[PDB]
Amino acid sequence: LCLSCRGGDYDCRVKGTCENGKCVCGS
Repeated sequence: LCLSCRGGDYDCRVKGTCENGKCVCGS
């Protein structure tokens, strides 16, 4: 889950990992 970071679509921000201000919804 990404809150204090920028990322793609909401769905991507939910299942994404929040790292270094960036949301990563992948592997």
